[PDB]
Amino acid sequence: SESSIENFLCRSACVYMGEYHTTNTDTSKLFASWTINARRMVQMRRKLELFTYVRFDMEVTFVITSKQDQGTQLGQDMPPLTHQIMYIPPGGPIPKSVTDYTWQTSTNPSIFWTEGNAPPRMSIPFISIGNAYSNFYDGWSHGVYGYNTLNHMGQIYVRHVNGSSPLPMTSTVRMYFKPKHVKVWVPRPPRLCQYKNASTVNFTPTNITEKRQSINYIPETV
Amino acid sequence: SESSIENFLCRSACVYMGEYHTTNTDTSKLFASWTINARRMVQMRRKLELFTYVRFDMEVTFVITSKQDQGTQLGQDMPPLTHQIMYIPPGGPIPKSVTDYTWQTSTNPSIFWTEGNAPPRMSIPFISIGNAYSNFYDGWSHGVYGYNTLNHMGQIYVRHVNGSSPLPMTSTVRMYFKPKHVKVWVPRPPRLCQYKNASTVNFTPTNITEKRQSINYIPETV
Amino acid sequence: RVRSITLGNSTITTQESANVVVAYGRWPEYLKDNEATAEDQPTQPDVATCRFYTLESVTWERDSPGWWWKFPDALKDMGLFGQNMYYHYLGRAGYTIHVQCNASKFHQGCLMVVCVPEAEMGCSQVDGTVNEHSLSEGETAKKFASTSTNGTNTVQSIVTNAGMGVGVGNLTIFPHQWINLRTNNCATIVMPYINNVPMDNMFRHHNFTLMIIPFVPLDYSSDSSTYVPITVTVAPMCAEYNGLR
Amino acid sequence: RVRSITLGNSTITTQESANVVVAYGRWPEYLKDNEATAEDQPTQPDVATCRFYTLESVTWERDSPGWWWKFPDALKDMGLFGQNMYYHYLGRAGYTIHVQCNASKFHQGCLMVVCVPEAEMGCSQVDGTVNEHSLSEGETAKKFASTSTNGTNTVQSIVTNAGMGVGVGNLTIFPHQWINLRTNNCATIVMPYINNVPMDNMFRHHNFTLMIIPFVPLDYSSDSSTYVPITVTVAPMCAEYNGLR
Amino acid sequence: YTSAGNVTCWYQTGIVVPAGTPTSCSIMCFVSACNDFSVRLLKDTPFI
Amino acid sequence: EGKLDTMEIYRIPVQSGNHQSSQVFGFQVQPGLDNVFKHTLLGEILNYYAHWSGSIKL
Repeated sequence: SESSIENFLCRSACVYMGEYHTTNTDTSKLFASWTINARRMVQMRRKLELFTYVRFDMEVTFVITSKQDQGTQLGQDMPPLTHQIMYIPPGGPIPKSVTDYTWQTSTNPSIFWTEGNAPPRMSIPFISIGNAYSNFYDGWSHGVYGYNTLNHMGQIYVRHVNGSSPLPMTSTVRMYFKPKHVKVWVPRPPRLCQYKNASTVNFTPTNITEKRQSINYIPETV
Repeated sequence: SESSIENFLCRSACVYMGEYHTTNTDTSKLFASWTINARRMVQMRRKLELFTYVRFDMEVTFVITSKQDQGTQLGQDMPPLTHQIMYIPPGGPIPKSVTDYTWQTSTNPSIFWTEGNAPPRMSIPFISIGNAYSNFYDGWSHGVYGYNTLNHMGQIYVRHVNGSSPLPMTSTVRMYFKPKHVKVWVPRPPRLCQYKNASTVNFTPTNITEKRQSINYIPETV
Repeated sequence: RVRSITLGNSTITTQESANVVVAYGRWPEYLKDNEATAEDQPTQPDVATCRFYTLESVTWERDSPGWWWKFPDALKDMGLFGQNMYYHYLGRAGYTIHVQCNASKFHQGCLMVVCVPEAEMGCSQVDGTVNEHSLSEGETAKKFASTSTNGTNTVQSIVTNAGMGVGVGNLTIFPHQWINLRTNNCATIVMPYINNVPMDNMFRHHNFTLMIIPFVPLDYSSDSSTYVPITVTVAPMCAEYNGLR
Repeated sequence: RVRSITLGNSTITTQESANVVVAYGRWPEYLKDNEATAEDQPTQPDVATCRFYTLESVTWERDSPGWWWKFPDALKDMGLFGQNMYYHYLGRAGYTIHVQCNASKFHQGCLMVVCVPEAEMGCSQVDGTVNEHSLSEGETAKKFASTSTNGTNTVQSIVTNAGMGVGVGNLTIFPHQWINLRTNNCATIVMPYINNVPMDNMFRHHNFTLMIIPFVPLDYSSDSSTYVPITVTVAPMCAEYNGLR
Repeated sequence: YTSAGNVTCWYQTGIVVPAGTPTSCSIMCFVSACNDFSVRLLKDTPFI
Repeated sequence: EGKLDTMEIYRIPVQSGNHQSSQVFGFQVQPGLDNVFKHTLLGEILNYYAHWSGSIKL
């Protein structure tokens, strides 16, 4: 009952933590971004690799905390801060500044949230023109080995929702991810070697198991 | 199913962001105002121009954030701030100061809200003595070309609700707008040129499409 | 107690006491009619795709780490089934694989024969990428190694990790068969079409991989033959392509 | 009053007012089952043999004697139907041939379009023999001449004797169609398989010959186009080969 | 470098006219969708 | 080139004389992405969605 597929896979986890400012002199530090896949979380990756094909919905919750920068200026009286969390489907426009037009496109779903309230949450369906996702692909992208374009799942972007000339602030977002209504096909053996990077199956050769003293050795009984 | 009219148009968007103070020496910076139309949001404008006549209800949500001005005075202990959000129907009195009598007229619907709570929200019906709104008008106002008075939808005004001699504060409001229960008539071709201003259809001539190498050219197959 | 089987203009002979593994319980079949009714009409050859194709034999000696083949494109030069790979943009098929040995009662050894879907392989250099030639050579087998390999763009083919980063004793999770020279010398595996889409292009994707791996090495004594031959025979089943009209 | 016809992944457009000649009253069909029951089992492709193949157009000018093609081997490079010619030892098929013109109401001329079985041709030298290249060039047409030819190993191709030693006004004995620029511009001929054995090898025998011959030459005046294009489209019907298993 | 089908047009015969008609001419193409067309994942357009 | 702003962009030229094996035109069928199909009524719709499929009529 605890070994069913749902109870084994449907569990929440922190998969990305990022920081972003209201004012900066880099302009890439003004927003945070994440590409959705399940290959940079080493514990979820291994449980997912026991199968060849998967199908699930996604649920994402966001925990967001702010701070005034230790730069100099005190005595402030500020209202609570507002944030915008945008999801981009596969085949959507990507922003490059925080002032871009794509933060207003009608087909990118978006959430507006102010601090002090309950943590925000959105639910994404199975988004693929194929019939399942694949954890393993023995092919070419059209050319990269092992990468097929049916596994695109979208992106998430987060910014502040101030007006003009805002006050300096630093925020941190943590994303909690959970698959739901899961189905799996074609079981596989468990990964025996350590993972080396996030896109390949590359590995250094590993021992089959650890040694004992002799082929007869059994430890003394208590 | 995702190409139905409701799923294509009924989506929320930020259409106005404004700033206002509690004390100032301009007296127009003491309140914020917006006239409701759908011609200064370039992404919603284009999706709306695929039709000649539209009918919808409006839903408006407000995200409001405050700050103490960096002027000088620290050590304050302040209760949370209260705000007033007033809607004026077509044919209503317009305020010109924040102390005006029109902020108290019984027929201008109004919302009172204090920070820390959930974001406020009001719902406006289809308000027109005509039977639909029009995105295009080939006529005269009675004289402005292209402007007919049946498209008036009202206005929104926001101020602080303090007493006498308040402390200095700066607030920002963001308005999120969403049409509901939508119906459209007479489809049109999509806008090919860039928009130039918010009241006309003026444009500079544009190419029909981009070039290729020759009328036979097809790219080499992978 | 010998059966003689004819497919087309091919004939082979097997023993009626054979044992057959149907991969996941599923026999091959046509995608029925109406996944994509209107402008996706398929066709089927059924001419000289249903016929036995026999590769070259491999030679099992005292130190043989193992062999592997990729499917398809182990059949890209095999008569009509290979012609159809060039004429058509999409296809699909199941297969029947026979593996046989020729040995005496004075030999000994043990083989695993396994069919692995999506057998994505690792590079010999951890920050490298695999080459197209090092993954397959068509109807010629690639070889596993008994120690860890080097060189650029090569599959890391140490046989204990099977090129996939797992323990090779755990490949029994896939459709597999054992050949113990003491008790049998043959193995039949029937594989259906397994993908996450109904059809696909047959040149830049390897549906599955056939592997043959000795777990107990070949042993003989005084004047027996010093090698044992292994033979692989493949019959495509229910092949189907996009219509051309 | 236009029909659109799709065979496989091909589509062409004709007029519904077409006229169709079925060669001797006989539609094409499979040799039914049991001429050679036991060890003569056939197979049929029915994949991308039933599809429209379109050759290059020819150019009809003021002095054009005519054109001819040999069947098969006008299709030995045409996709799958040509692959099957190399993989199989015996075959058979019928055909549908469409011939079309593109002309205006200010042009004039008249064409005969005829399909001739066993069109054995004579040499330009009476005590000579014909070459294999001078009989056909595949999907490129051979040309008739307006006077008598010379040179070794060449077909004697004076157009009044049609290379066969008969009077060209008498070729109406064969399945034929007239194209008079005044009244129509198209012709369809459906040919069945005609031989004195049920199957045959498709490389050293020409079943039939398609000929196109102007009887009234093309004429135009001041600034009309100086040529008229002719287009030929072929669809094989009920093709069938020896089984390979 | 597309992986898409293509369409081409060829001169089978050439154009033939009487005396007193224009020499050159034109063809026009129209495109449309058939009833079985489907779309998914509303996004933002890249043109404004 | 030279005619992206005229009505001539819509006209496939058929020339006079005898050219009875030459190409007239050719294109890949890629609505949404390819320049010749991109700004039509079908192309403009498809560019609002990230996945689409069906049949096309020419």
